[PDB]
Order: sequence, then structure tokens, then C-alpha cells
Amino acid sequence: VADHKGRVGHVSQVIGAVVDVHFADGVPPVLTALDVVDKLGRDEPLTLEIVQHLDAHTGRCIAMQTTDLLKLKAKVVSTGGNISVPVGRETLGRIFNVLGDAIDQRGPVGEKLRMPIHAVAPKLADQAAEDAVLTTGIKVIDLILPYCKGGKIGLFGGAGVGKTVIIMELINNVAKGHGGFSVFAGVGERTREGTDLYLEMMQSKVIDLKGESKCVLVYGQMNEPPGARARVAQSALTMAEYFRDVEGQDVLLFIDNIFRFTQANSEVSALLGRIPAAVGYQPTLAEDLGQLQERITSTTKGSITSVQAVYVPADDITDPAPATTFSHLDATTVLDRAVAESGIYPAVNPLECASRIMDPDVISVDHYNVAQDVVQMLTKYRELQDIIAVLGIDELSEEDKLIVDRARKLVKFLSQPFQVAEVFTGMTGHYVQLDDTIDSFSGLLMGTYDQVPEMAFYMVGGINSVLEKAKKMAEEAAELEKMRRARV
Amino acid sequence: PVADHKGRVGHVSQVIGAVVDVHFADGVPPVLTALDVVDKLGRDEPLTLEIVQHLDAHTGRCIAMQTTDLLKLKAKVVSTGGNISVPVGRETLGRIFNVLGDAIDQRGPVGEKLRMPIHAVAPKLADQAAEDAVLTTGIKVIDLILPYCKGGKIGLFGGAGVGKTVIIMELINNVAKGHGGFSVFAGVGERTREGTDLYLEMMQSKVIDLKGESKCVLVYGQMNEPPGARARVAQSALTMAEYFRDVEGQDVLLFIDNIFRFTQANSEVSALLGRIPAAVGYQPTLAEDLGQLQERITSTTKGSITSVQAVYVPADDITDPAPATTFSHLDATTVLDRAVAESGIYPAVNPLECASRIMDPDVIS
Amino acid sequence: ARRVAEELHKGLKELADYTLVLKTVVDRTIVKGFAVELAGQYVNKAEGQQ
Amino acid sequence: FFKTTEMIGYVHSIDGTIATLIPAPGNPGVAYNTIIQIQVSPTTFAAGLVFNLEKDGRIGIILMDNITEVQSGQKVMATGQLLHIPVGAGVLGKVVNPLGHEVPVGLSTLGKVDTGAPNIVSRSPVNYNLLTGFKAVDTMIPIGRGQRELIVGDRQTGKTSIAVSTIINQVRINQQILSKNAVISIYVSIGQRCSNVARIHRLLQSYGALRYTTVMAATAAEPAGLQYLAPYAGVTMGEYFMNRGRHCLCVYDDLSKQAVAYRQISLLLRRPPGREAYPGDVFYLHSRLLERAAMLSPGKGGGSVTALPIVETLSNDVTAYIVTNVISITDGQIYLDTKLFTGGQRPAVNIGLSVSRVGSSAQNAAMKGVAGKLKGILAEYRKLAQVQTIPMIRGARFVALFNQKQPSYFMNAIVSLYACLNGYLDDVKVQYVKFYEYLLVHRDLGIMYGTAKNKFFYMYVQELNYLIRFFTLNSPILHGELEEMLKQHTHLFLQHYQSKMNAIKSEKDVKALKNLLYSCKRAV
Amino acid sequence: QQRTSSLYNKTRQFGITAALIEILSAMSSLEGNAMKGVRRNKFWEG
Amino acid sequence: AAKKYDLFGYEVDTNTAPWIEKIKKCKYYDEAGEVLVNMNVSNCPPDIATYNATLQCIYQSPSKQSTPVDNESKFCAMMDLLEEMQHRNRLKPNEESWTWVMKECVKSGQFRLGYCIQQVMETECKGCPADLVKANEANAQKAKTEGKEHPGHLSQQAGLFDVKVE
Ligand SMILES: Nc1ncnc2c1ncn2[C@@H]1O[C@H](COP(=O)(O)OP(=O)(O)OP(=O)(O)O)[C@@H](O)[C@H]1O
Ligand SMILES: Nc1ncnc2c1ncn2[C@@H]1O[C@H](COP(=O)(O)OP(=O)(O)OP(=O)(O)O)[C@@H](O)[C@H]1O
Ligand SMILES: [Mg+2]
Ligand SMILES: [Mg+2]
Repeated sequence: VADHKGRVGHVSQVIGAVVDVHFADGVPPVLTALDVVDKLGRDEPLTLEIVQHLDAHTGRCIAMQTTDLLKLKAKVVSTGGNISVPVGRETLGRIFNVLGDAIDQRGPVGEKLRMPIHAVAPKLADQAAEDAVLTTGIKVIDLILPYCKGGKIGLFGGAGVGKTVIIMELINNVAKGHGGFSVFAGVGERTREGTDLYLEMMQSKVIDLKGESKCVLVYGQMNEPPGARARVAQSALTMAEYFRDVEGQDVLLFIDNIFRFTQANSEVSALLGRIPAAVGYQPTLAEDLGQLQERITSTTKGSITSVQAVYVPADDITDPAPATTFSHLDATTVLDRAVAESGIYPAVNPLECASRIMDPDVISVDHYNVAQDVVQMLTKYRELQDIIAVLGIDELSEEDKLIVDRARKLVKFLSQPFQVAEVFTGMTGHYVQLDDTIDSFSGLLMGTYDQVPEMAFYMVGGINSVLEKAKKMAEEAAELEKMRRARV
Repeated sequence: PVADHKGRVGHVSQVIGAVVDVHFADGVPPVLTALDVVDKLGRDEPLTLEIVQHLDAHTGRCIAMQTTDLLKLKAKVVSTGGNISVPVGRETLGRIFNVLGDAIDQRGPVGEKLRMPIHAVAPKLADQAAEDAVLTTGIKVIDLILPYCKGGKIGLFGGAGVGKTVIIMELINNVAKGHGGFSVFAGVGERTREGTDLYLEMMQSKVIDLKGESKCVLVYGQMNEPPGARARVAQSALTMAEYFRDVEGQDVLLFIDNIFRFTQANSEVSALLGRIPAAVGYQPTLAEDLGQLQERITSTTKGSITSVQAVYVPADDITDPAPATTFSHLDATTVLDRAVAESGIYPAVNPLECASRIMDPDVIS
Repeated sequence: ARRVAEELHKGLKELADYTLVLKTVVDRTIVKGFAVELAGQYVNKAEGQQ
Repeated sequence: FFKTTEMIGYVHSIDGTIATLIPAPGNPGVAYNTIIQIQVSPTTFAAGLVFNLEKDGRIGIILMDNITEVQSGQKVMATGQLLHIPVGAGVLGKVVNPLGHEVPVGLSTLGKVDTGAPNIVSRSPVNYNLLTGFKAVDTMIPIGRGQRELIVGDRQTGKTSIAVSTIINQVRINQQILSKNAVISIYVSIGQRCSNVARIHRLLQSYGALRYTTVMAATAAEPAGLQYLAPYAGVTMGEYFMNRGRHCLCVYDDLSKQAVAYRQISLLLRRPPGREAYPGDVFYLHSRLLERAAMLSPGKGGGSVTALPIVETLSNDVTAYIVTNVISITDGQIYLDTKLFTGGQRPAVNIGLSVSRVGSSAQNAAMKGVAGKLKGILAEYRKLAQVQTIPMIRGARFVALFNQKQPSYFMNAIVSLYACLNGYLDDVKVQYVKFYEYLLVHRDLGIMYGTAKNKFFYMYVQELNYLIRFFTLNSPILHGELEEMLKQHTHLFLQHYQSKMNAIKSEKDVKALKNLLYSCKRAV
Repeated sequence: QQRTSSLYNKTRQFGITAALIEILSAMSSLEGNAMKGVRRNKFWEG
Repeated sequence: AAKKYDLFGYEVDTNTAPWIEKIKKCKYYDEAGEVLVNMNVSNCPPDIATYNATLQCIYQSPSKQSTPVDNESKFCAMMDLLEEMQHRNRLKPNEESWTWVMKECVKSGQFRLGYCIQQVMETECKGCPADLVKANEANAQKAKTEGKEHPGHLSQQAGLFDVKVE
């Protein structure tokens, strides 16, 4: 019974996407894949992955396709191993699903090997100790919550707050120019977004079907059943590990959205017959994330820079899924709906953001000192804003008003038009260098730019852009005063 | 015609609170069927049960309309041959009834000529009125600012101290005076003190003329009754109104006081059966339960039934599921304020706080 | 009913060697006619209260 | 040659709408998600959906129809097929239910309701616009064919009218252009009131939209099974046209009540409740629905199903679980604020919160010129709110023009917007904008007061709509004549009408002018 | 005041929803862990 | 002639001649639309030659359908087809395409539309056919002689308290 290739069982219960299978020769090992051989008028294959052992013969499993037209006492055959995915440089420039099958309707992959989706995470001795700054080109991200090369990054946000836009901006700024390889994992996201990304990559020739490509696209979207959405992340992560280890190549792993992974496990758990935890998530919420996140790390062989989008249901950042994810992130970026409603994009809430490389030993001393000063004033303004709400601005001290004015300029300044949101913003995108941001924010704190109008900092790049929008605003005032004189 | 399950005998299998399981050898009757506990038991009132669920091909779970005290196991139960039957006709005018359609007024036999089942399917889509029409109540405020919709639901927000009783009585008198239609009042979870006061007042205004012709029926499922009764009294009153709407083609007025107690009663019944409550703690079938009631209140091609339901907002939270679900079925809103009453304005109606959907040129002139 | 049962038996190949026994049941609903159920196959030639 | 059915077992328990079936020892057996038929009477049947096959053979059914006639101990037959509903062009102009049965109204292709959505390489960006007929929603919130656009609002804020009217606005277009480009429509009513359905049906029939529209009704009195299943059947009927190079406009009214129905069925099955007592897979309920709406690729024909889900909030709260889930699936949202609606500003589209994520690429060239500038004019207007600058004046006029009752023909809407954008309405008082628009569209002052110089650009030539849509109003071909007629119309209006309206003091005249304005506001 | 009364109502509704679930998840453990079947014992030996 | 590729790069059949034959065998011009639909469903993108045949059918067909259709217009149908060819399929209309539009305006009697098409052809194409221009002018004069130059409901004068707002 050591090898179970071809072992025959029969369906015994179908609760939904959860199917029990009885093998009379012994239930195959857990995480083993099984194929429903019996043809029952279906249009697609049915593969069930074992998730539990109920007895010496029975085993509960989750289906990676729909369980329609499946009857009890239907023949199931073991595949002889876990679900496996193609890996190698042949996968580059291709679209895959959870099962490793190509969905781009182009041709055979021709991979030299297939590797299992489920694998052990790197050990302590294999962890890396390199700390650098991944310059994104976004002022708020670069200054206050700098991203770390080879470090986990999380974008917490609500519905329609800007998670996807930021990821696309990062892909344009970093991934396209990245020498190493990239893997885009789509988990419970719109299928249209995947289509746009594939076309965008081919235009930038990051996916040269007639040449050499540098991006793999693994997609299991909302339409897919809960079983597929749970395992799609493992499949995509499997390819990234291969590039990191077997080739020692830098990898960029863009996961959108990691929350759906936890949701999918929750949906199946309710069917598996588990007592729910708080809110209704599965009791193994923490364990599932830990196993998945621990594999997303940079070892002594290679480096994986992972950017993961996190969805916060009903804007409850204390929700068990997003709340557990914070501990598994080097960099955190929290987006707030109220900030977006005020016209500030990106809607990053700097006070609730944090970074691991916000350390003078890593970033420049000036960078650390300026970043700390900005957050200190953004903390003062929040306290002052509580007084301002009820009484008013005029009920503040003379120096308090100065702090309010500087803080308001800082808040406006943090906004930036992205090159991907030109349609929404109607303005050309900006790419602010790290040095320019540091020097520009230093002056605003010093008070050197206390004579510039407030709205000159809104939707701009560096301080050069600030001082040009101010000029245009002043000139436009001459078309409102000269016209006034003409009218008078 | 007669249903085969009439006279079917069964035995009380299980008793818990107001829930009783009855075993029938020949097969459980259809759901919603009414059964009578023939066993004597030395009780003071007869015990009626209503099948709500089928546990197996022979066992059925029912809710008792009266107290289930002194009910032993194996007690004989006989089916009545159908759902609860309520008398309908012109003989019920000026009379008080309960869920079972029994005259609780001690004023002689009803002498009805026909009875109807409590549970009746709502009018089909083909029976809906061709066009919306206004209901002339005869009141200047209502007819002008918040006109009533024939076959619509009107939420009469306001408590005691604003003249709600007089407005109700005035509407009952005006509708008969102008449109020649009758009225049915349904006290769901009503304080028995206030129910007595209404009957005495209606006799003084002669909307209930004991020596003459009355123009109002009363159906009182007061608080003291178990939840199984407070969840069906409204349907019984609705059945009486439906008779006048269809057989006579009138434009009836159905008052329900309150509609929140109907939600509360049906919530308690669901809890007794063991169903998992939804958010806040109401029954999972909250939307369906109201729908099966409100949808039966509409203007058909034969007549119409315009309902004036008194709405209570729990904890003054307008987003609570009960009032929130109720508002989705209200066609008009009539708000009564004490401040207006204290100023000497009667009826005490806040014109700017009321609303109506037929306030559109496409409907009114 | 016997003729219908025999015809149904003939159609079923898997019951080739099985012998057809007939068991009568009183279906309370049907008012006129009959029905035949054999190895899942069900033919109704009955009516109910019109 | 008998019409043999397949008996599987007998009804055992009936817990409201859900039910259970005990197998008959040694009987064929049933499959998952298939449709079973409980024999209520020797000739009549009631439908149920298989939802759970248990270790003991007991089947878990969700009953759909005739649930009052279902009794324990009744035989159950098996169809052995997933629910297939009648679809095609023979179902248009009809009122049906989720099971495909026709609903009588007072005076043979089949589609599977469990089909997967198109894949990544079987889609394409939206390029063909879908006009809603409202100036606000077509300029500032463009909608394309193949897009999912949510309509979020409070109760009685006009969520249905803005959508049902869009189904009406396509009548004129469909009658002129080739039928291939016609936008057939499906209106799925989920949990609404039967009275509302009748009113909507008669409203559609009045404008003759039934030829290109079908209705799928599941009233509140109906059980949860039909409500839970209605949108899936509705989109299935729409997928028939998508897979054949044609376009559809499936509308759902509304997904909020569907979620309630699904919650009811889940709780009656005693499943772990989630946030707000909703089941964990409520998101997947809407995911598998809205994903089936797409803009198929040219290789697959180029069809489309445009989705207009509707959602109800409480006290303008857009942070609810269901509301956020749908917002996380659709490609944009139209927000109908309660305050604007109660303030007389209808349809009360809150442009500040509304957005379209993929609809800009669909906007026609003609509208894309009048919109980009309108974006700046209104953006400044909000910030500014007595000094009245040019942006403030134009912004106020635009807000007045957005007030509509019935959908506006494309030519009429774009022309009025262009006139306001170029300052032709600066001298016109705000309260008289509607009367100015009515004269511009219906009447013609240039022809009236013998001062007509144009050759072709007259607003009575309704065929110019497809020339304005091809060349853009800012074209050398149509720009010259457009300015002339606008200048003549503005000059005549200021000379004759506004001057008299400014010289009305008599109380009777004031009532006469007041009622004139009301009739103009309700008619263009 | 209107923003705080809105959150108070939203907090007294979430509270009742989330508390009834807690007490009804335990009811399923004490009920779903009531092992049953056909007990295989030497019942005569008693 | 050569390989043509779609959005993602998949090739498309270029043998549009068989479908053009079908279009030329249609009686009512709403049937031609179905052929175009079938072409796309078969991964055969229409080309300019196909559009010209379709525009010819819209001009030579008796009606849209066997039964009359309210508010049907050949001019509107043809213009929409050109918009699809230009703004969505990115194919520039040729002179023949506009000639059919001009012919319909002359045949229908919509002289005011004919004026715009005449300018359109001159601006984009190498002028306009002389015969069509002269015919269009002839239609305009006959309307002028007959007093049909404009719809007459517009000429009736009305003031402030006279308009019926309908
Ligand atoms: N940087 C930005 N500049 C301008 N507008 C933005 C920006 N980011 C987001 N938006 C606006 O917000 C909308 C939603 O953005 P996005 O697609 O990123 O949402 P999301 O966070 O992925 O939400 P969900 O995935 O749940 O739909 C955009 O269509 C756009 O209107
Ligand atoms: N654009 C509009 N102009 C004028 N009146 C309108 C407009 N849109 C809707 N109304 C009116 O507002 C009322 C509510 O409209 P509607 O039925 O569309 O709302 P809804 O969002 O569907 O609300 P409900 O929860 O009742 O379904 C109706 O009286 C309708 O005639
Ligand atoms: Mg997103
Ligand atoms: Mg609605």
C-alpha cells in the first residue's frame, strides 16, 4: 500500500464541493489526487484532493471542478501523488490554472518536470539576511513605509479603495524593468482584470510569444469553485519556489487577492464538518496562512519579493483574516475609504502603516529622520483635528495653526497621480525619485515652502512640480483679475 | 368536495411547550392542516393544533393555539379536513373573533353561511389592477399631501396621545360612507385593556351598531394567547377582508395593530421549532413571512384591500430588520406627533414628515 | 397492469432471467386507473380528483 | 413504448422549503444539482433541486414550486438532468419564472443554468457603449456592453426606474439599426412585490419594449428557492444571445433579496453562519453569477451580457457585508443618494461617489469630448460649494439639465450638453433651463421667427444622431451649423421668452408660469 | 450626534447577531458530538 | 492574402467571399445582419468588401423585415454599420461606402441629409458624384415648391402661455 497509483474507490457522499470516497484497499495518503473515472454526462474532468481521513477506508476530499452530475458509488482512481504543476523556464509566457493545465490555447508546454503544489517551507538555517530598499516610485510608499527587496509586502484595503491600481502601478514601475522573473497569482479576482494584464504584458513585450518571456500567470478566479480558489495560491507559489531555488533567480510574486484564499478554506471548512471559530472562519485560519506565508520567503539560494493584496470585509481591519496577516508581512500598507472619498489617491493611511526597514542601519539617516518627522506631525494633526471638528480652527493656539497648515500641505502632498490611473485622474502620471521625495518633504517641514498655496501640492510629483503648478495657478489668477478689471 | 384526511385519527407522540408531535397511522395530513384534541383531559378550553412540519411519513409537528397543559401522550387527535376555517360573510359585521373564528363577544351564534381557510395564495400577476387609483378618505390632510393608494399599505406611525383611535374610527366611517366598503380590525399582540376600550368606543360612535347595521369586524389575538395564535390572527382577519374583496367586489379597509407584533410572534414560533435565528435574532423567514401576508393585500380586478398598519420601531432604530423589511412593503406613511396635537391641530399629522408614492402626475391629476 | 409490467420487464435487459412477480399496493391518491413501478421505471395510467 | 419515468424514493421530511428524500431500497439513485419531480398528484408534479447526497442515501432537496402540495410519503421521480430552461427569441415579450414556466398576464432551444463563465482568453475589452438615456450617467459614468455596473441606493430612491428606463431607451435604437446590434433585455425581479411587477410590465408594454425584453419574476410570496435561483436563470436566457454574436442587458432587481433567500435556506439547513448571519459562501453566490456576464472575444463572436445588479443600503451605509461584496465584483457603481432624491434632484445620481472602471473605452467619440470638459466644470463646482465665476454658472446649469424623468435621445442630450458647455445658457436663468431645453429639442424658434440659415442641422432631423455619433460635434462638417442654430435659438429665447417671463407679476400669471415649468421639467 | 447614533445602532445589532451565534455553535457541539449508530456489544452478556 | 491576427494573436480566416455571396442573396436587409453575425461567430472578421455588399443590400432591399417595423430607417442602419467599421473594427470607409449612403438619401427624399453626405464625401472622398448632387437639389426644390421644406408643426407660432408642453 506504499504506492497507490491506480487504487480504486467509490464515491460515498457529496455534500457540495466536498466528496467522501471509500477505498476498500485503504484510503490513499492525505493531499493525494484522485480522478473521477466514471463518465456521467459531464463536460469537464473531476479531480478530488484528499483533505482528511475519516477511517481506514474512507476519506474526505475537495473537488477542483464542479461536482455536478456526480452520483454515489462512482468510480474514483488514485493518481499516485499530489497535485503537480509544470515548472521550469518553459512555463514562462504562459497562463495556467490550479491543476497546471495551460488555458492560453497556444500549445503544449513541454515542461521537463512537474512538481507537487504542497511542499515544506524553508528551515531556519536557510533564511536570508539581506535588507535593501525596493524603490517603487510612489512618494508615500518610498518615504514612510519603504518596501524591502525580498520582503513580504501587504496592501490592506476595502472594496474599491485602490488595491488593484497600486499593484498595477508597482508592476509597471518595477516588474517591467525587473531583470528576474515574475509570477502573477490571481485568486478570486475578476476575470477581466486577468485579461487586461495578459494584453498589457504582451504590449510591453514582457510576454513575447515569438521570443523570450519572463512572466507566468496562474489564475483561479471568482467563477472557480471554492476548491480551486484555495489551491491556486499553492500552485503559483510552487513555480516561484522553483525559480528561487533551482535557478537562484530573483522572483516577483504578485498575489491578488490573498483574502480569497482564506475565504475559500472557510467555505470548505463549513462543509467538512468543523466547528467555526469567531465570525465564522475555520479554526485553522492561522495555520493555513502560516504554512502558505512561510513558503513565501527569500532563502540563501534566491530571493522572492512578494506583494499581496488583502481585502478587508466591511472595512473591519480587525476581521480574523486580515488581522492574522499583519504578522506575516515585512511592509504593510493600509488604505482607508474616507481618505479616498476626500480625493486623495493613493488612500494610504500613514499612521496605520509600518515597515521593517524603517531603521537608520538600513535606510539613510536623513531618510529616517524625515520620515519620522512627517509621521510625528501627521500624529499632531490628528489630535488637533479632534478639537477642530467641534469648535473650529479659530479656537487653536498661534503655533497650532502653523502645525495645521503644514500638516494639511503634507496630506495634500502625499497624493500622487499614477501612470495607470490617467483615465480616472485625467492627468499624466509621475515617477518621483527617492532622493527627490526626501529633499522635498524636508523643506516642507522646515517651512521653506510656507508661502506656496495649499492646492499646489495636490496631485503632483516632486517639489519642482509643486513650484510649477503654483506658477500656473498664479498666472490663471491673472485671467481672473485682468478679466475682472476688464469687466469693471 | 371533501379532503381525504378529514376525520383521520392520530396519537400525540411528543409534547414540549407549545410544540406537539402527532403520529397518524394512515399518514400525516398536509402541512398547515388543523387538528383537534378529542381527548377530554379535564381542560377548560379545547386544544387545536396546526401542522407546520413533517418529521416522517407518519409523524407531524404542530403548534398549539391554546395552552398545552394536562395534555398526556397517546391522546387522540382528529383532523378537521383542512386548514383553520374562519367564518366569512355579512353576518360577521359588528362581531369579535379569535384565530379560530369563534365569537368571543358572548352575543349569540354567528350563524355564518360559509367558511374559508386561513391560508390562501396571493392574487396572481394576472389579477392585479390595471392602474393605480386614489382612495378618497375624506380627510383634507391625507387626501392632499399623502393620498392613499387603493390596495396599498399605509404605515401609521405614532403612539398613544395623538388620536390614533379616532383617526382609525373616522377612516372606517368615511370609507363605508363614500366607497361603501367594510373594515376589519386585527389586534395582534394587543393589550386586552386597550381592546376593550376600542370596542366600547366603536359602540359609542355606532361603527358597531348592535341594534342596527355595523361596518366593522374585530379579530383579537391578544398578548395572553400563545405565540401560535398571535401569528395567525392577522391572516384570519385578512381572510375575512378577502371575502368582501372578491365575492362582493368592495374596497375594504384592513387595520393591523401592530405589524411588529406579527413579526415578533412569528419569530417566537420559529424559535420554538429550533430554527437558527438570523441577524439581530429574528427568524430566517422574516422576509417570506411578511411577504406571504402583505402580498395578499392588493387591488385586484374585482375589488381592493387598502391596509393601515401601525408600525413600531424597536429601540428607535429605523435600520432594524423588522421595520426595515416592513418599509419595503409600505406604499404610504402617516406620522402622528404629540407636538402637533398639543398645538390644537386635529388630526395631529406632520405634513412634512409623511410620504406617499402615488404623489406623481402619472397617477394623480 | 400485468401486461404493462411484462412489457417493462421485457425492456429491461438486466432483468432477463428474473421472474416477474406482481405486488399490489393501494395508492390513496389515485381515483381511477393504475400505475406500475419496476426496477425504478414508473408508468402512470391513472388520474386524480378533477 | 411507454413514457417511463425513474422513481428514486419517497419524501420523508418537509422543513418549510427544504425537504429530504428517503431512498427506495435498490432503486436507481439520483445525482447532484439535478432536478427531481415530486408527484403531488398522479398527473401533477413539483420541482426540487438536489443539494446534498448523504452517506445513508438520503437526499436533500430544495423545493421550488407547489410547496404547499408537497406531503411526506409522496413518490419522487428523477429527471437525471441539470436544470435546462426554455431560451431563445420565442420567449421575448413574456413573463416567466426561474423554472421557465410562463406566467399568465392580464390583458425550442434549452439553456443550462449551471454553465461556467468565459475564460481569460475568451474575453475582450469593452468598446461598444450602452446608452442609459440619462445625461449624468452617460457622460460622467460611462457604461459599456459587457460591463457589470452596480446600482446602489436606499429604498424608494429610484434604483428601479433608472434601470427599467434604460431597458426602454433601447426601443428607438433597436427599431432603426440592424437587429444584430439590438440590445435585447431581461428583467429579473427577485423578491419584489407582484404589484410592482405588473406596473413595470405595463410600463414596458406602453413603449413597446416587450418585443426586445423578457421578464423573469419571483415575487416575495414565492418560496426562497425560486428567489435564490431567479438570477441564474435570467442570465442563462441572456447567455443565449451572447454565444451568438448579439448583446443583452440582463438586470437584477435585486441581489440583496437573493442573499436573504440564500441565507434563509442555509440557516434552515443549519450551516455555520458568518458575518451578519450570512453564510460563508454568500460571496460565491454572486461571484458565479456576475462572472457569467462578459464581452466575448472576436473569436467567440463578440457578444455581450451587460449586468445591472441593484443593491439596497441602510442610511446611506456602503460598508455593509453584501454591499461591499458586490462592489468587489462589479466594474463600477452608480450611487443614488437619498438626500438628493428627497431634495427634488432626480434621478439623484451622486456623481461624486459613482465611478466606472472599464467604461471610458466604450464612450462614443462625440460624448467623450463633451464629457472630459464637463468633468472639470463639475469638479470645480463641487469645491466652490456671492461671486459667480464661469465654472460656477456652467456647473449650475449642468446640474439643472441632469434633472430627467424619461430617457433622452442621444442627439437631444449631447446637443444640450454642448450648448451649456460653450456658455450659450449663461444668460438663461437656472429655473428656465428646462423650458429652454424643451424649445431647443421639440420646437424650433429659428423656423418659427423666420430666421433660419442652416441647411441640414435642425433638431427635427432625428437621423443626424448617427452623423453626430460618427464625426463628433466638434467636426468641420457639423460644427459650423451647430453654432449657428444654437446662437439663433439662444438669441430668440432671450429676446422673446425670458424677457416676458421676467415681466410676470400677476398672481394668475405666476401660477401659469409655475405650471409651465413643471410640465417642461417632466418632459425634457 | 448622527454619526455616533448610527454606530451605536450598528453595534447593538452586530452584538445580538454575534452573541446568538456563539451560543448556537456550542449547542451544535454538545449535539453533534452525541455519537450514534448501531452499537456493537455483547448485549446478551449483561 | 496574409495572416491576420486577433487581439491575443490568434489568426483569423480571410475567405470572406463565400459570405459575400450569401449577403448578395438576401431579400430583406435585416437578414444581411445575421450573416455578419455568423461571420464573426465563425472567426471570420468582415472586411470592407463585405460591408459594401451589406450597404448595397440595405439600399436594394424592400424593407428591414417581412413585416413592417416601426420607425425603420435605411439611412440610420447604414450609418451605424459604418460606425462599427470605423470606430470598432478600425476600417476606413471607401468612396463606394459613402455613395450608397448618398444614393439612399436621394431615393428616400431626405435632401437635408444629402447635403451633409455631399460635404462628407468632398471632405474625405474625392468629391461627390454629380448626378446624386443634382438629384438631391431637385428633391429640395420640389419640397420648396410644395411647401414641405420643413415640418409644418414647427412653423405655427406660439408664445409663452401658448406652448402645450407635450
Ligand atoms: N491611484 C488612483 N488614482 C485615481 N483613482 C484611483 C486610484 N486607485 C483607485 N482609484 C479609483 O478607485 C477605483 C477602484 O480601484 P481598484 O480597482 O484598485 O479597487 P480595489 O482596491 O482592487 O477593489 P476591489 O478589488 O474590491 O474591486 C478605480 O476604478 C478608480 O476609479
Ligand atoms: N427620474 C425620476 N424622475 C421622477 N420621478 C422618479 C424618477 N425615478 C424614480 N421616480 C419616482 O420615484 C419613486 C420611486 O421609484 P422606484 O420605484 O424606481 O424606486 P426604487 O429604487 O425601485 O425603490 P423600491 O425600494 O420601492 O423598489 C416612484 O414614484 C417613481 O415614479
Ligand atoms: Mg481589485
Ligand atoms: Mg426596486
